[PDB]
Amino acid sequence: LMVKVLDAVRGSPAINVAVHVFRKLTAEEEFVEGIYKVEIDTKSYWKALGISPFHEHAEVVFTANDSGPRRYTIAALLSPYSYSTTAVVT
Amino acid sequence: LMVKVLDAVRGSPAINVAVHVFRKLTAEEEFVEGIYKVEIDTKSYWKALGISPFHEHAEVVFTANDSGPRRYTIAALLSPYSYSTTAVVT
Amino acid sequence: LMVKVLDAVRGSPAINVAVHVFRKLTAEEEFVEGIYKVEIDTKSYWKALGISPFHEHAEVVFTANDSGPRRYTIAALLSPYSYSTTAVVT
Amino acid sequence: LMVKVLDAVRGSPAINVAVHVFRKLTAEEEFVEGIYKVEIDTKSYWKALGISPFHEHAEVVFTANDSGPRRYTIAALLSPYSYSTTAVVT
Amino acid sequence: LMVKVLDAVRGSPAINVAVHVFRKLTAEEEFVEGIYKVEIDTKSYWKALGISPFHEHAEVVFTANDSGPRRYTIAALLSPYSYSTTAVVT
Repeated sequence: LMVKVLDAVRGSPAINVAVHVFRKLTAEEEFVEGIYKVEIDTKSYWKALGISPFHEHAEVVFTANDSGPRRYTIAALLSPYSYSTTAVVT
Repeated sequence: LMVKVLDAVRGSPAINVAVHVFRKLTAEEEFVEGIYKVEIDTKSYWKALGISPFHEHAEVVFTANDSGPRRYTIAALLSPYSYSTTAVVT
Repeated sequence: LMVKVLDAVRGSPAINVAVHVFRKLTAEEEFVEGIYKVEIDTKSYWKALGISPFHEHAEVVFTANDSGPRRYTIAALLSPYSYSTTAVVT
Repeated sequence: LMVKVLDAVRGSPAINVAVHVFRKLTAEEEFVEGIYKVEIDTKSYWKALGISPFHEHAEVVFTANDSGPRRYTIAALLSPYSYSTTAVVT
Repeated sequence: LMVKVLDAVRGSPAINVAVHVFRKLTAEEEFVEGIYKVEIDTKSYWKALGISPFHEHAEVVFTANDSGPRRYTIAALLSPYSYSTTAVVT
């Protein structure tokens, strides 16, 4: 087994390399979850409350609101660049 | 078994390389979930509440609202570029 | 078994390479889920509530609303480019 | 087993290398979660409350609001660059 | 087993190298969680309250608000650069 990546270079590259090599309630086992992962504005209200929640005679009022002036500005995401010009002007 | 990627280079590339090589309630096993993953504005309200929730005589009022001025601006996502010009002007 | 990708280069390419090589309630096993995945504005209200939810005599009122001024602007998504011009003007 | 990455260089690259090599209520086992991970504005209200919460005769009022002027500005995220110009002007 | 990364260099690179090599209520075991991890503005209200919270006759009023003028400005995140110019002007 042999893996050769990017053996010879002559210049000014802009690279983003990832190599994985392998040989051989909520449960997880033997995994790889996040590589080069990007999250923006992620929400999660309830999760895995319990084995027996609100079992008998429960009065529940769940109310969720998401509003308001938000703003996101990104010029280059997971994007290598070379010999170029990247700008944000406001 | 042999894998050769991008052996020789002469210049200024802009690259995004990923290599995977293999030989051989909620449950997961032996997996790869997120590589180069991007998430924007992800919501999830209830998930995996429990084994016996609200089992007997439950009065529930679930209300969800999503409003409001939001804004997202992206100039290059997962897009390498070379010898170019990328700009955002407001 | 042999795999050759992009052996020789002379210039300034813009590339996005992925290589997978293999030899050999909710359940998952032996899989690859997300590579180069992009999600925007994903919602999910209820999921995998439980083994016996609301089993007897349940009064439920589920109400969901999604409104509001939202905006998304993207100039290049999963699109490498070279010797070019990419811009967003507002 | 042999892995060769970026053996020879002559210039001024901008690189982002990751190499993984392997040989062989909420539970986790034998995993790799976050490499090069980026999170912005992540929220989570309730999680893993307990084995038997609100078991009998519970009156609950859950209210969640998210508003307000927020702002995020990023010029290059997970994007190596070379021989270029990156700027943010306000 | 052999791993060779970046054997020879002649110039002024800007690199970000990570190498992992392996041979062989809430619970965790035998894992690697955060490498090169970045978090900005992360919130979490309740988590792992207890084995039997609010077991009998509980009156609960949960209210959460997030507002206010916040601002974040970043010029280069996880992005090595060389022979270039990175600036933020306000």
